[PDB]
Amino acid sequence: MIREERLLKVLRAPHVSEKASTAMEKSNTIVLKVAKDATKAEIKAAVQKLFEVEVEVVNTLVVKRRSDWKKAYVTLKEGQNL
Repeated sequence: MIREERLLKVLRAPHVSEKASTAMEKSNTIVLKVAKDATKAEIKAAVQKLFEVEVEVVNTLVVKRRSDWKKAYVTLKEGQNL
């Protein structure tokens, strides 16, 4: 299933973009910069271990720019740290 060196690389940054603020304060959901491959199953596995929170669902999309950057919307349960 997992090898930790991959979880440490599957996430690349947090992402701040106004709808990223409204994703949290309205809809218990955090917005991330993830690997150019990744997959939703790995993105959930990375957040649930690095950030110690339960995850409900992960949805993904891309900026359509030269570096083809993968955004992830990770929805949490009820309470969160950051």
